[PDB]
Amino acid sequence: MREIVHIQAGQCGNQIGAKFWEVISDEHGIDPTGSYHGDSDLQLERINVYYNEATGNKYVPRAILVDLEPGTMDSVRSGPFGQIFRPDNFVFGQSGAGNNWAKGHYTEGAELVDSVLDVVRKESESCDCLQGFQLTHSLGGGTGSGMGTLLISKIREEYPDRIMNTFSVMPSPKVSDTVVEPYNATLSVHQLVENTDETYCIDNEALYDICFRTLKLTTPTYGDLNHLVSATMSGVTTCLRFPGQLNADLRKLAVNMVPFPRLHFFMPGFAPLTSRGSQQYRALTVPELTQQMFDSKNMMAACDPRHGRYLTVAAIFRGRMSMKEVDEQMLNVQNKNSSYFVEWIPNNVKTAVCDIPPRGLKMSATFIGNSTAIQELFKRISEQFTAMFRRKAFLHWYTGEGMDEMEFTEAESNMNDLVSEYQQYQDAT
Amino acid sequence: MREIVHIQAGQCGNQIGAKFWEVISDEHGIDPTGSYHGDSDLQLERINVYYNEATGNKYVPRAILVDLEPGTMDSVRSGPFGQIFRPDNFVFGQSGAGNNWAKGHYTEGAELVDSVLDVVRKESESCDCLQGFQLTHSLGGGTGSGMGTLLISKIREEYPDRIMNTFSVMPSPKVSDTVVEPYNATLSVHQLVENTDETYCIDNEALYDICFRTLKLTTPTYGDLNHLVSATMSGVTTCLRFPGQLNADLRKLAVNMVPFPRLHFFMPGFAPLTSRGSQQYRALTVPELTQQMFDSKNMMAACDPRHGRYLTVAAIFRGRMSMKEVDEQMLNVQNKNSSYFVEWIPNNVKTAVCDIPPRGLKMSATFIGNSTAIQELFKRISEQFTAMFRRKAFLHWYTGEGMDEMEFTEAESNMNDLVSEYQQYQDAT
Amino acid sequence: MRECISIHVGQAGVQIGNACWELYCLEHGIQPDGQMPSDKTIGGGDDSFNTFFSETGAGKHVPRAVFVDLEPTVIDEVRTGTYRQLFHPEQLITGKEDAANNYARGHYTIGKEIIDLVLDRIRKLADQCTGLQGFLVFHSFGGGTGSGFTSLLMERLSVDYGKKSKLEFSIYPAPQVSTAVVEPYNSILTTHTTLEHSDCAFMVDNEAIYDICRRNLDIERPTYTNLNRLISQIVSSITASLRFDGALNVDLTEFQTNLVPYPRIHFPLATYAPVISAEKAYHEQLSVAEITNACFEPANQMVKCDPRHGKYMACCLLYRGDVVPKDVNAAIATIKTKRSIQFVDWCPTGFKVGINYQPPTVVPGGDLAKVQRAVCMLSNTTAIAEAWARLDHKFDLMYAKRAFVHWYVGEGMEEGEFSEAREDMAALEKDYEEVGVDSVE
Ligand SMILES: CC(=O)O[C@H]1C(=O)[C@@]2(C)[C@H]([C@H](OC(=O)c3ccccc3)[C@]3(O)C[C@H](OC(=O)[C@H](O)[C@@H](NC(=O)c4ccccc4)c4ccccc4)C(C)=C1C3(C)C)[C@]1(OC(C)=O)CO[C@@H]1C[C@@H]2O
Ligand SMILES: CC(=O)O[C@H]1C(=O)[C@@]2(C)[C@H]([C@H](OC(=O)c3ccccc3)[C@]3(O)C[C@H](OC(=O)[C@H](O)[C@@H](NC(=O)c4ccccc4)c4ccccc4)C(C)=C1C3(C)C)[C@]1(OC(C)=O)CO[C@@H]1C[C@@H]2O
Ligand SMILES: Nc1nc2c(ncn2[C@@H]2O[C@H](COP(=O)(O)OP(=O)(O)OP(=O)(O)O)[C@@H](O)[C@H]2O)c(=O)[nH]1
Ligand SMILES: Nc1nc2c(ncn2[C@@H]2O[C@H](COP(=O)(O)OP(=O)(O)O)[C@@H](O)[C@H]2O)c(=O)[nH]1
Ligand SMILES: Nc1nc2c(ncn2[C@@H]2O[C@H](COP(=O)(O)OP(=O)(O)O)[C@@H](O)[C@H]2O)c(=O)[nH]1
Ligand SMILES: [Mg+2]
Repeated sequence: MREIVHIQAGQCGNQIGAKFWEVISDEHGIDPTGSYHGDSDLQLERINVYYNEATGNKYVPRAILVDLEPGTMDSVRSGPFGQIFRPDNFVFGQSGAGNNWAKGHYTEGAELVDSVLDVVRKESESCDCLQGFQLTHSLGGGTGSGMGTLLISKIREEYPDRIMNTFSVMPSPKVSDTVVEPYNATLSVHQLVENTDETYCIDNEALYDICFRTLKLTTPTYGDLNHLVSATMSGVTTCLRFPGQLNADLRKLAVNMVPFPRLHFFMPGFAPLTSRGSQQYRALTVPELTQQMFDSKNMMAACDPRHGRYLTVAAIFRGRMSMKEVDEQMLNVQNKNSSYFVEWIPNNVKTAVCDIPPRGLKMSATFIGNSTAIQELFKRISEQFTAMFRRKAFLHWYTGEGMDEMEFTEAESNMNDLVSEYQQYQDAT
Repeated sequence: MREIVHIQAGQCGNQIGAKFWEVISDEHGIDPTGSYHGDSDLQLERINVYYNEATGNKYVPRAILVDLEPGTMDSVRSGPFGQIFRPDNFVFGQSGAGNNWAKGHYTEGAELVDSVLDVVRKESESCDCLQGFQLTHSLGGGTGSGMGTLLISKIREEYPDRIMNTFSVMPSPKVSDTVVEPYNATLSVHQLVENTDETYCIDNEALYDICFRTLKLTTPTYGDLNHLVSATMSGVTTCLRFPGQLNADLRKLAVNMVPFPRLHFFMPGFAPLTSRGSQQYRALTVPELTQQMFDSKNMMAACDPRHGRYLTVAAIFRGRMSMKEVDEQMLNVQNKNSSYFVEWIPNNVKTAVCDIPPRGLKMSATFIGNSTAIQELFKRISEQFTAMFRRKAFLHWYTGEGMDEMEFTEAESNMNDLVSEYQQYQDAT
Repeated sequence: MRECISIHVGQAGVQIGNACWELYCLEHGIQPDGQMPSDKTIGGGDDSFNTFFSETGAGKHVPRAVFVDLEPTVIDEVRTGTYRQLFHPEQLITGKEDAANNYARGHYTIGKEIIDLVLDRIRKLADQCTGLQGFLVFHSFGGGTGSGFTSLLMERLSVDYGKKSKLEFSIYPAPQVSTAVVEPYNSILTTHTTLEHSDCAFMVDNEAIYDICRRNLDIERPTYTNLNRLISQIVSSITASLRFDGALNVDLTEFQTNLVPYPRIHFPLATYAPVISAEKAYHEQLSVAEITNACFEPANQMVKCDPRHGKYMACCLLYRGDVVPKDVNAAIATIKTKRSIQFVDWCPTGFKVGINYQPPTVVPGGDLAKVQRAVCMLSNTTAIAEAWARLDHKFDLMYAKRAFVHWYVGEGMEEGEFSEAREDMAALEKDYEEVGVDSVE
């Protein structure tokens, strides 16, 4: 019951999920080969949320790996965790995406999506009672953006009532490593609006900032930033897999995170984050963890909450903890900072408490915020977009691939309308 | 006195009876070899109802095994209970039946029935005072349907006043495992009308439903479903073999179960059915057993009694029980559910009470119902029949074997007339 | 036989019942494997296990209770846990997805799929009863199953049965502490069946219990497990005079006759006086006189409320243990004396006492000590309107902008239903404004 299909898409999608199924595969004591080597029978009661048991107690995930380039697949196969996936789930083309949206959504994506939805139906027809899906992908890539939004817009036609959420990486102007990532991000924000139930917006600068300031790292790679992100994605569905005192599925969050439809862009947050060495000097508690979660410097989205108001938040704690301290800390926050909350919603916070912490510490927590300050993201992109597009730069690589202008102007307007949706719900009483 | 000749016919017939003479052979403490190893002299007073005592206290049943295929016979011989039968009673041909009615009733059945009625007269000429016969067979097979109804229609010419009853398995549309089972079932319903004294209609879906819901089994085979059915067939003739407080032969049921001739199609029911583990959580009592015998989910016929009215029922209890609780429970039922009974019959229920429960528990019971809701069976077949026959599909394998069309149209009309016999006796005051 | 039915709905409703059915196991001397031990060659339905325990043959006690959830997960804590063979297997009914804090899902979409299987469990327990007393629904206002399903059930229980008492043990939403943000949506919609179909709805909330644990009891850090042992002593005393001897016994129906003035004024809060920590249990004077005064304390309330803000309408003293009545009548007369305690002017004769001989049990690993006497005071007061004013205002805020409406409409209810259940609760709060006021001539 309550299975989750994992569709990691693109290059970025595969890197995160590579590290994602290295965490989950530790949560449940899965061997690299696929056998089970746990001790506690909590690890197995709800293993089936992610893993198909196969013949002779091997555990094959329900993940589908999609790419338009053979490379990432060959890396994953040849690595520590190649053994863990089913080889019919490594679905990939040959001709690269171009870091071009048109090329992954119309030309070379449509060719492949038939051979992938046929793998979605291998997974969906085997489940007892499916709950949801998930992309892991990148707004700013070819396959992450384009092919991802082709997969999504073809699942709503098949499975129109399952919680489909994305962990999408969004561009930041301070750190650019692709010239047309405004073009590629604009045309996919357009698709995520109408098609998705929850969207966890993650940036790059926000992850260095955690590494530098909080964790006291020296030299971060993609390897390190997605290792964080995977500890968030584990937290989301903890109460789906572990027993808790308050439970919270995918659907439970969705329901009371999202005031209006369409405003389904969340800001995660993790706590605790210490350096090694500076762990014997923080006392690890619930007021300690709450103060980090309401800190700006522990947002994995490169914004400051202080430039708006949280509509709603959720607080997912993992550990042997109290309920008074939880119910109090979550109270003392929305009193002391009552101008940082939307006031037409009483009790902006939802708490959930699991019983099972991560496999090195006690008392973690995970903050998921629906803040109005996320329009700071959508405007920084729609300024770069409108500065290139007024010249019509880089246009022939897009009109060459089946698109035209009128897909742009509408997609620019769909991004600029929801800036005026966070804006309405920040102010006006 | 009051002997019963057992004619298990076909493949299905042999499987049930294999398991049937594993129960009876436990009721009377018969060794696999055929010696007696009981302790109570109740087991021997009426052993002769089923068993010929042979030379030197071995006990050979009065069963005749008929087949058109050597296989089932070789299985039974080579099994645990091969020793128990007399080897002159394993009567079988070589050429298979085809799951064809014509092939078992005219061509290859008629050839063999001479060598079988000569075995019927070995058994019938040895009995003190014969009571009855019994087929165990399958409406939907070649030998169960065809050869069975050839044996029946040739016994009424010899023994025209013995209670001949069948435990016939009837097809269900939810579970099909033969394409022309409408053809094979239609042409044998035709013979069971005019020739039989009681007919215990049993289905497949009704037996999974007992396994899944009530018994809490996992993975049923034919082995498991007929193990149930044999616990019904033991119950029928309990008071014929054991002493009781109310007695009840084959003839006693027949007489006050059957308002009109021709309406001799009964719905069995057994109680109790618990899983192991869920036995220390039911209190085992007469109101406990009564509620199982009238619940729809404990019918071995895939119907709901609520789609009609019981004409008559019989309630055959086996155990050290009271008579007030029996006489009351059977009263409180036909008061509270007075619209579920035909009202032109007072006291729709006949009780019989034996003294001897099965060899694991106290206080079993057996429900045998003459419900009007059995036309749900005859119509679901006469819809499949009339959908194939309008094309004349699969016709040359039947007209090839000595039949013709006019045997079909009449046999379809004999089934469709008795739908209008259960219909008349449901409604109309 | 004075038999009664527990129904435990949703996560909160199940997890209370663990703490209920832990207790009765100790009350009647029953092992978690349903067995009375060998030192009970005394009278069993004379100790009257037979209101909560159908005695299976061969000395085995299984409740008359049904554990219902739309989610598989909660009850699976009861399978195993330690209660894995206390319960009948067929009275632990699981769905596959919960209502997910959505009333429309618990009442229309998901709830209907298991509602007939649950009503059929009721009949299997209803037909085993001789002298059925009524039902005890446990839930929380502000779940999906606790609100949506309970609303669906209480409709069906009113139609099939009618005549019997149907008690509720709700958890009311707390004014500051809340964990769902649509918590007020699910409370307005459960208003409908709570006033109409229930015969007596109790309300508790978590903050008023946090106070008692921390202050009277010196527990640093309560969890749900700690609060529900407290809840269970209130219910254990309610239903104790059905099932033990005492002078002035009180059936389930003698509450309603003595507690409830008018049709829909049936929301009495409970208290419980001897909430005392082990150390503070010496340095006691825990007489009848002190424990009667402690009931009338605005701090010892189970609801975030202050009876100094309204008038009592009835009270109802249910005592257990080493009790001499004249001590009680002399403690009543003190209560009538004080003018800080406002009864209404149409009550005159204050309230109903009831005594029972069976002393409570100390729950092992539990939070209380060993007390000799114990008192719930079920008591109608006009101060529970204040709990409502603090929650209508949260509903009226969110529904002013039609916030979470799109989830609810797309699940099997209307926009129109919010406007009816808001009027419905506004009329209750108008009844308590008009029931507090005396008439003059
Ligand atoms: C001696 C000791 O206690 O070591 C700790 C440790 O020093 C700390 C610093 C860890 C450590 O984490 C990091 O340095 C880090 C690296 C990349 C990305 C994110 C963090 C640790 O590496 C991570 C590791 O985490 C776990 O085991 C969790 O279960 C976690 N797992 C993974 O991310 C993972 C790591 C390696 C291999 C496989 C999985 C998790 C979190 C959320 C959801 C699922 C799993 C722990 C407790 C530690 C070390 C090992 C030093 C911390 O992180 C986490 C997520 O627990 C960083 O701040 C916390 C506080 C811990 O005390
Ligand atoms: C502790 C206790 O009471 O155990 C029971 C038991 O648990 C139950 C569950 C039994 C049990 O049956 C099965 O588990 C089963 C498995 C596969 C297929 C069919 C049945 C039992 O095995 C079977 C067994 O039946 C008998 O012994 C009868 O004499 C029965 N005999 C056989 O069919 C038989 C089985 C194995 C070998 C040889 C013969 C019988 C019933 C009616 C008429 C004549 C005979 C019984 C009562 C039990 C066990 C032992 C657990 C039940 O079955 C029967 C036929 O009685 C299943 O539902 C009933 C209700 C019983 O209470
Ligand atoms: N006393 C007590 N109260 C609880 C407990 N769990 C939750 N509550 C409260 O009851 C409400 C929640 O009911 P839920 O468990 O959320 O829901 P449900 O009715 O079981 O169904 P879902 O919404 O589908 O999970 C909240 O407002 C809580 O404050 C518990 O263990 N004990
Ligand atoms: N978080 C994250 N983003 C990545 C990673 N690799 C690429 N990206 C992002 O993905 C986009 C480029 O798409 P890419 O994955 O190269 O497309 P490909 O042709 O399908 O490999 C950019 O917006 C990058 O920031 C990664 O490892 N982690
Ligand atoms: N109940 C039951 N039905 C059976 C069994 N085996 C075959 N059948 C039924 O019998 C029909 C096939 O006839 P069969 O017995 O194979 O004829 P054969 O050629 O004489 O063996 C189908 O309708 C089946 O449902 C059995 O073991 N039990
Ligand atoms: Mg729940």
